[PDB]
Amino acid sequence: EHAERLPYDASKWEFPRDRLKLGKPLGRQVIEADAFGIDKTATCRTVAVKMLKEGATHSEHRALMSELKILIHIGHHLNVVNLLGACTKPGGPLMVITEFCKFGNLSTYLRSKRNEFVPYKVAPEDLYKDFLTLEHLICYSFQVAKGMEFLASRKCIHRDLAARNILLSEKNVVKICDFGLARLPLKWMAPETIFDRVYTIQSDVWSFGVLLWEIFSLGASPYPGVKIDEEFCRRLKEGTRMRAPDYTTPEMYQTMLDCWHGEPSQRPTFSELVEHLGNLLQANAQQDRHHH
Ligand SMILES: COc1cc(Nc2ncnc(-c3cccnc3Nc3ccccc3)n2)cc(OC)c1OC
Repeated sequence: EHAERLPYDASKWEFPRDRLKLGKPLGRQVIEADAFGIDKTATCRTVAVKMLKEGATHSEHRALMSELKILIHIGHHLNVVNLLGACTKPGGPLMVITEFCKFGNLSTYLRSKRNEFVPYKVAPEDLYKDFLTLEHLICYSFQVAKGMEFLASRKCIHRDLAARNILLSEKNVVKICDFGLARLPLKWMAPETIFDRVYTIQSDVWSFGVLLWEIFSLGASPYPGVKIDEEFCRRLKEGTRMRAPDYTTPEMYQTMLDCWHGEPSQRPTFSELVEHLGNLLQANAQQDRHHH
């Protein structure tokens, strides 16, 4: 522990405070902001900033610094919300700067497309402008799997993998968020975790399965109308699983069931999920041949 005390390479991460223009809050305290020359992708770009509340306790200060160090340790990957810089030197508050995902969380976004989805578009395709398709959904799944494969390879156990924690950027790029931290979460927890309290990469795979259900239900709430009590936990341990979501393919539902294997060691690995989802994305394209 005590990650906040790890060596910090200022030459690589320190960012000038006045090269940052704070904007409106995104949550709490995360703030949207404009950065000037933080990377070689453009002169100006929007970013997300986690700022240490003023009058914060020493403990809270250590927590935020620890988060920064953990982000640095983990490293970069296209499918995770990446660290861009930090303001740690005297003269102002501690700030951690990350990439900004313009479209918010995936669950909310998918729910907004309930009446704007078709498995495959048909010509004239303009009748389905901006609609989601099976390709989009499988692609989102594929991306998160790749992001988790990377996190798992860095020995990072997410613990709260859910659609609400997947953010959408431009060009349908999705990123996993809240992975370097210090309602009804039980609906995403593996049986061993509910009863034994220990999180592992394998319990993250179980959560990934629920996330897939969320994606192919277009943002629906897991276990529709079910009371999440002891009876639920008991039935889950016994083998009860959700039925297929409305927009799933047969292969995707089986993959959901595979991720929900009662035995942790029998669930697929994220690397296996990456290979499989990639294969399904490729096979789905083979179904859309009007323009071949
Ligand atoms: C549509 O507008 C929204 C945009 C975002 N984007 C975003 N982009 C980057 N990082 C975070 C982010 C959000 C919450 C917590 N952390 C982060 N990123 C972060 C991680 C580590 C260190 C600092 C920031 N969020 C999130 C929203 O809500 C989820 C949201 O709806 C209001």
